[PDB]
Amino acid sequence: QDDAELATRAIPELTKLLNDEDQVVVNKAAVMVHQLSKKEASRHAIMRSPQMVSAIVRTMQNTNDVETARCTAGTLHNLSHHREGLLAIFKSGGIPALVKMLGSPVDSVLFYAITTLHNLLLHQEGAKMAVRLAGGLQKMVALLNKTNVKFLAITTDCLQILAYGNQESKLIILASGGPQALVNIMRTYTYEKLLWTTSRVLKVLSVCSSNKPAIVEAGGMQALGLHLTDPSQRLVQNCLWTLRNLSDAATKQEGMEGLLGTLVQLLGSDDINVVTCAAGILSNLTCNNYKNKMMVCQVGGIEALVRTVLRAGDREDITEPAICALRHLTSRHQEAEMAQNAVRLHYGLPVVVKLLHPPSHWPLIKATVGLIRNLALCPANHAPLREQGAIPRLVQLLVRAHQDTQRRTVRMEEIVEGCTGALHILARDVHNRIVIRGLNTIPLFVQLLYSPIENIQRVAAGVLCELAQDKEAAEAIEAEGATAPLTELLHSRNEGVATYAAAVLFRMS
Amino acid sequence: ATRAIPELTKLLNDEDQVVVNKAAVMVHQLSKKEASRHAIMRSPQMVSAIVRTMQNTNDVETARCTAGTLHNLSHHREGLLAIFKSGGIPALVKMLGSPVDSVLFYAITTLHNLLLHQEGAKMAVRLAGGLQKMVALLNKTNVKFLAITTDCLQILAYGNQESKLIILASGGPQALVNIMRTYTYEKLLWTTSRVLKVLSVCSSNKPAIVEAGGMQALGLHLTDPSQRLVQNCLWTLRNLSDAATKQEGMEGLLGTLVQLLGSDDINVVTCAAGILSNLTCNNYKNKMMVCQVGGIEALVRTVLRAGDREDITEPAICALRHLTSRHQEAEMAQNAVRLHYGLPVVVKLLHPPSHWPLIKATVGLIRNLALCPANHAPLREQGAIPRLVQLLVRAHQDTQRVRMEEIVEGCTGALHILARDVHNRIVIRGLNTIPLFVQLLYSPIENIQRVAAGVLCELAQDKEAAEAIEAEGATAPLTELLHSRNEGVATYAAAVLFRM
Amino acid sequence: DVAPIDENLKAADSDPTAPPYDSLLVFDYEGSGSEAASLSSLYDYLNEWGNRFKKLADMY
Amino acid sequence: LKAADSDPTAPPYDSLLVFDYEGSGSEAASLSSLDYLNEWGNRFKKLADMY
Ligand SMILES: [Cl-]
Ligand SMILES: [Cl-]
Ligand SMILES: [Cl-]
Ligand SMILES: [Cl-]
Ligand SMILES: [Cl-]
Ligand SMILES: [Cl-]
Ligand SMILES: [Cl-]
Ligand SMILES: [Cl-]
Ligand SMILES: [Zn+2]
Ligand SMILES: [Zn+2]
Repeated sequence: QDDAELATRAIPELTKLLNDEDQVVVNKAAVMVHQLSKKEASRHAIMRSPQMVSAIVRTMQNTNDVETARCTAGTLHNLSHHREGLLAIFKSGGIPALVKMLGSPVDSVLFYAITTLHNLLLHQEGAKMAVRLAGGLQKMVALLNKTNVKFLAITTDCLQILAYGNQESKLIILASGGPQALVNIMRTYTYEKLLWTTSRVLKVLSVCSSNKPAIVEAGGMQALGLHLTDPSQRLVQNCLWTLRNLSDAATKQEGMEGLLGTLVQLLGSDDINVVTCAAGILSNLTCNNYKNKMMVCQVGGIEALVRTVLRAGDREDITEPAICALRHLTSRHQEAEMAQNAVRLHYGLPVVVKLLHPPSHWPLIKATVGLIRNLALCPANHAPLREQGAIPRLVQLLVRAHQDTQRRTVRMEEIVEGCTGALHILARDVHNRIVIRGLNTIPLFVQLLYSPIENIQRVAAGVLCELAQDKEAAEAIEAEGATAPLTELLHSRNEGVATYAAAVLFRMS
Repeated sequence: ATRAIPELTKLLNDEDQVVVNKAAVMVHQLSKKEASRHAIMRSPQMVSAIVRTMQNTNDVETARCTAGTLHNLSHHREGLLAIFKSGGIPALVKMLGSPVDSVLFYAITTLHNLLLHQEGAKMAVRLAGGLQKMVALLNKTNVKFLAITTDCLQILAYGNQESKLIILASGGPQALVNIMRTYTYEKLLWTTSRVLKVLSVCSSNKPAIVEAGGMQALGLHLTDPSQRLVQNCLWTLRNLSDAATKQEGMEGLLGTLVQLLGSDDINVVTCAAGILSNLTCNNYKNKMMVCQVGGIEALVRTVLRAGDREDITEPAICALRHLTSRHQEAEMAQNAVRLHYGLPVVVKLLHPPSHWPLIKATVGLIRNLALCPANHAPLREQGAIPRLVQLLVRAHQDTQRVRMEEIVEGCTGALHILARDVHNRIVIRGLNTIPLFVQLLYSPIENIQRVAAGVLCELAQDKEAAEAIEAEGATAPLTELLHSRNEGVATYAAAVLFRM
Repeated sequence: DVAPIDENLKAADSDPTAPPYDSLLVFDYEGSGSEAASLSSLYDYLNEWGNRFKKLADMY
Repeated sequence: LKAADSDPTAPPYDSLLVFDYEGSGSEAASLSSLDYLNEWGNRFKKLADMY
C-alpha cells in the first residue's frame, strides 16, 4: 500500500525523464522503469499512465542503445501479463513498434517482442488486425529461419492466431513461402510444443485452396506422416486433420508408403476422430492411384476398413469414406480380385448390403452401391450378396430413383446408373437372374434403353444382355418390346452400349 | 516615497555601478509597499531608469531587483501603462535570455500581465521578437513557468495568423506536442492545448502539428478528469483530422473516440463523430480498426440518439459511409448496420427536415448498404426506393432549369445497386423511371452517364424491362456511349445493348 | 467422381473407363483455435546518478 | 462488367468535412504565481534622513 503510493509520484517523474532529449537521461530512466515493472504495485502505476506507456513505446522504437531497447521491450513484456497492460500497449502504438522490433539483431529484444505480441494476439481485442496491417505476417514467416525451438513455437502460434479464419493472412503467408518453411520444421525438429504449434498453422492453411498445393509440393504429407504415432495425441490429431484436408490434392505423391501403412493401423484406434480422419485420408489417397491401392491392400487395409465399418454403425462420417475406400480398393489394380474376396472373408457383405437401408442417406447409399458393383465381380460373392438381399433393395432403390428423375418442374440419375450397373454384374449368376426377373424388372430396364444418359443406356443394355442368355428371359424381353429401342442403340458413339445392344438382339433369336 | 524617487532616480543614472546597485535594491524594496509603489509608477523618469538599468547591469542582484520591481508595478493599471510607455517590453523580451531563473520568471510574468491587460502589448511583443523567444523557452522544465509562457503564446496567437506562422517557423508545434506527452500539471496541459487549438485552424501549422505526433499526443488526455482539457483536445483533434490520413499508431485514439460517442456531453459526441468521419476518409487501416472496436454499432447508436441534430448526424452518416466501402471489413460493416437496427433511421434521414448535405451523405450510405444482398429487402421495406426516386426527379428537374448534379448522380447510383435485386427492379420500374434513366444517358457528366447505364444494365436483364428500355429509343445514345472514354460507361452501355 | 459377339462382349465387360469411378471428398476442417497458454518461456544506485535523479533518489 | 462493378476508382468517393473552431479566447486568471541606509555612503544619507 505504501509501494503503490510511492509509485504514483515516481511514474510521472520517470515519464518526464524518458521524454528528455538527453539520451543519457533517457537510457537511465529506461532502466529504472524496467526494474519497477517487475513489481506489481509499481507495474500498476505504469500501466495506468497513458503518457508513461507512450514514452516507453516511443523510446523502444527510436533508441539506438541496445540496453534501452532491451529494458523498454522488457517493460512492455511485463505489462502484457495484465489486461490493463495489454490495453495500454495497444492504445499507445505498441503494436507497430513491437512489429518493428521483430527485426532486431538482439535476441533478447526479439524474444521480448515476439512474446509480448503473442500475449496481445491471444488476449487483446484488435491486436490481430493491427499486426496484420503492420506487416507482422511477412516478418514472422521470415523469422521461421531461426533455430531456437521455443522461439519458433511462439512464432508459429502467432501465425496460427493471425491466419485462423482469415483468408487474406493465409495468402500472404503463402506469398512469403510459409508452407515450405512450416513443412521444413515438421521434418526437422523433435520438440513437441513446436511440432504441435506448427501443425495447427498447417491445419489452418490446409483449408485454403491456394495453400494446399504448396504444402503438398513442399512434401507436407510425408512430413506430417512422421508424427502419427507420437505419444502426444494433440500432435497426432492435428497432423490427421491437416492430412485429411490436403488429401484430395495429394493423390499423385510418392514416398507415401509409410504414411499409408500408419493410416491402416490408425483405423483400429479407439479414438473417433483418429478413425474418422484415417478413413477419410485413405479414401482420397486411393482415388485413381493403383500404387496406393496395392500398398493399402498389402498391409491388410481391407480387413481394417471392414472392421471400421462394423464398429461405426450408423455414423456416416466414418462409413462413407470407409465404404468409398473399399470401393476404390476393389477395382482397377493388380490385387482387386483378392480385395473383393477379402471383404467377404472378413464378414463385410452383410453390413455392406445393410448400408443400403435407412437411416443411410444418399451419399452413403451411392458409395455402397458402387462397392457392391465391384464386389459382384467376384463369383464367390454372387450367392452371398443374393442371400443378403442385395437384389430386392437395389431394385427398390432403382425404381424410386428413376421415378424421381421423371418429374419435371446426389442426383438420382447417378442412383439409376449405379443400381442398374450393380444388377448388371449380379446378373452374371443364373440364380440371381431368376430373382432379378422375378421382380418384374424387365419392363423398367427396357424403358431405361430410352434414357438420354449414355452410361444408363449401357447398364440397361448390359443387364438385359445377361438376362437374355436364358431363352425364356430373352423371349420375355422381346415381348416387352426391347427390339426397336435396342436397334436404335446400334448407332451410338459408345461401342459398349452398341456391343450390349447387339448382344440382346442376337440372343433374342 | 514621492520625495525619495527623484533621488533614487539620479543614483540609478549614476555611472558608478556600485551606486546603481545599491539604488536598485531600495527601489525594489520600495516597490513592495503599495504606497511607495504607486509613487514609483507615477514617475516616468524613474521607471525608465529601472528599465535601462535592468537590461544593462552585469550584476545579477541588480537584474533581479530591477526585473522584480517592474513585476511589482505590473500588478496595477497605471504600472502596466508606465512600463509600456518607458519601453519595458523590448527590455523584458531581452531578459527572456537570462541564465538566472528569478530574472526569467519576473520577465515572463511581467510580459504576461502586460499581454493580459495592457492595450497595445501584443503588437509590441511581436515586433520585439518575443514569439520566437517564448517558443525557445518551451524546453524549460518548470511547469508553472511553462504554464505562463504557453498562455502568453495563446494570447499572442489567438486570431492572429502572423503570430501562428512565427510560432510555426520557430518549431512551436513539436515543442508544444512534447509538453503534452511529458507533463501532468493540468493548468499547463490546458494552456498548451489552447495554443494547439489556436494553431490548428492554420493550414500551415496543421501538417506540422500532425507530423510531430500531435494526434496521438492529444489522444493521451481524452479520459483525463479535466473536462476543459478533454474538450480542447477534441476541438484541436477535429481541426487537425482532415490532415492526418498518414499517421500510424492511431488505434488508441480511434478506440477512445468510438467510446466518446457514448458521451452525454453533446460537444464531445459531435467532435468524436467529426474526427472519425475525417479519419476514416480514404484510409483503409483506420476503417478496419474502427470496425474492429465496435465503431459501427457506436455510430449507429449515435444517429439513433441524434434525432434531427445534423451537426451530429452528418459526420456520423459520413463515417458510416466511409466504413461501408473499400476495405476488407466493409461487408461486415454493411451487415452490422442492419443488425444494430440502423436501416430504418438511415432511410428516414432522406426525409425532411434533413438538409441537402445530410441527404447527400445518406444517399451515399444507402448506396453502400445495398452492396450487401441481405439489405436489399429491408431497404425496400423502409421505402428507400420511392424516396430516392423522388429526390432524383426533383434534382434532375433543377438541372434542366450541394449541386443537384451530385444528387442526380448519388440517387441514380444508389438505385443502380438496389436494382441488383429482382423485386427491387419491379419497384424501380413501377415508378416510371426508365424514361428518366434513358434521358440521363445524355447527361454531359460522365459519372451520371455511368450510373444511368449501370441501372439500365441491371434492369435490362428482365424481359419486360429490356423491351421498355428499347421502346424509349435507348439504342441511339447507348451505341454512342460505346465510344465513351470512360470504361464503365462503355461496358454498361454495351451490356444494355446486348441484353436487349 | 474422378474418371480414370462373345469375344467382343468380353471386351465390353472388361473396359476400365466404365463406371463406377473413384471419387474424391474435399474436407476442410479448420478447428476451433484453442489458446496455447502453456508454451514455454523465452535503488541505492540513484544516489550516484546526478541531479536529474535527485527527486527520485530522495523518495526511494 | 464484373470489373466495372468492381472498379474501386469509380464513385461514390469518401469526403472530408472542414472544421476550424478557434474558440472565443477565455482568460486564464487562475494560473499559479511563479534603517540600513546608515552603513551606506554619503550618497544614501538623504534617504536615511527622510527614512
Ligand atoms: Cl483483432
Ligand atoms: Cl511455399
Ligand atoms: Cl472390435
Ligand atoms: Cl489562422
Ligand atoms: Cl514543429
Ligand atoms: Cl508535471
Ligand atoms: Cl503447450
Ligand atoms: Cl486556470
Ligand atoms: Zn532493463
Ligand atoms: Zn532586490
